[PDB]
Amino acid sequence: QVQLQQPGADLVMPGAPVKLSCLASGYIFTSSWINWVKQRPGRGLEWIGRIDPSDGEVHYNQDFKDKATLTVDKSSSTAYIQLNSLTSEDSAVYYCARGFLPWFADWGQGTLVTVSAASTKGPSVFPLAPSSKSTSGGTAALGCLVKDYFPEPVTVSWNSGALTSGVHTFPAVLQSSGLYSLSSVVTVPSSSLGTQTYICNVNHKPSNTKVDKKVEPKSC
Amino acid sequence: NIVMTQSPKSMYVSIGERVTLSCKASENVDTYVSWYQQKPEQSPKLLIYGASNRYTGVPDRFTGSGSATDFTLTISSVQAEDLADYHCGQSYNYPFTFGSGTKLEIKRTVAAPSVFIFPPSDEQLKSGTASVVCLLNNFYPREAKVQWKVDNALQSGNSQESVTEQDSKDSTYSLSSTLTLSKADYEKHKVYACEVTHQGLSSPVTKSFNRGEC
Repeated sequence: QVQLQQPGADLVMPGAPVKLSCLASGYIFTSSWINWVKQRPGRGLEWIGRIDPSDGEVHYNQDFKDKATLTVDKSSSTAYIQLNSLTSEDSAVYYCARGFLPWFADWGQGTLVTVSAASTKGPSVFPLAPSSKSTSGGTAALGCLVKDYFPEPVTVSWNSGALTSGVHTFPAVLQSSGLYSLSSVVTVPSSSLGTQTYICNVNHKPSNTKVDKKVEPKSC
Repeated sequence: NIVMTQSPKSMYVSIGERVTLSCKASENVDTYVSWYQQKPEQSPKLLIYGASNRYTGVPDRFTGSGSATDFTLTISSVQAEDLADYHCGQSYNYPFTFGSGTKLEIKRTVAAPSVFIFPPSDEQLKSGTASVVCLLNNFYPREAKVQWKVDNALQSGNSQESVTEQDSKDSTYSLSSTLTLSKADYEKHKVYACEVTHQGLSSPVTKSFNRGEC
């Protein structure tokens, strides 16, 4: 059961050092070398380094040499990396893998590092009013636009979870503002738009937002 | 330094069919390329180490082969599990390097998308903005296109779409191209169109809307 995990995540403004962590669950935190790998959102894995939990021998990728520094711990069996002065182009998931042989056998859940100088703020829910004009073909679409919020995430349920069919809760996109924008759409019977009531449930937790906008047909 | 390259970037397979992913080292890496399987939520997993070695706990269903500059991971028969992301690695020269990777997605029959246009709401307007959201519903394949048109003028750099992954049930995508402009720049025009071009559509469809009427 020799697993070596890492922390859940964290957010920090630009130009700010950070210190992640690893583990040792059984063999010997001297035995192998730990590897650090930077996987940026929608990109191939990238190599950072290796430290030997004894001599402390360190091998850094030549691109991260002067940025991150592989610290270690033979007392507490843990490995640490430290990125000094990180930019918005440093924000990606980081892993540490126990290199069995020259290859990374066991890994450890990724620590997400978001780098942003935005301040926590609550979203704004706007009605994506009923599309049943020529779109009256049996089903009509409607949704909720959850604008400008930081950070993530912001769950979106329709009717407290009663309606879980046809609902799309698209991926939130960062804007030029540093504030995110999400959007949830549920396609539903042109008829029912009256025969039934639709309500979206946005809930951004950090700002402590929990709005319950109700979307209904537009008055032309 | 030692550039690893995968191909394709993303391939569509049918459940239960032998598939072959590619990898080519920049320089000879002598049987050092290993393979990792990674599902969205998960961190990578070593399935193949050495050039061809089914790492402890890998199903026989997965086999490897290669020598100097060319490698391939062959899933002998896809399944619900197998559909994920694969990366080609290396560890024979510092620094070690990975290939961009290649996603595995299920195949099905073309599906023309369903487009809906939504005029911004008044509350959004009063505060200074105007986000007009175009909706392309349940299409296939992923390869789509939304063309915004204000008063016949082609916009540019002022809209931002977002696509979902394959629906767990019907295995179809979805996309939302949002167009935002100040409540003033908005009120300067009357017609807002959304021209969607897909390979399921005979010609491109266009949802339009006029401020005031309907």
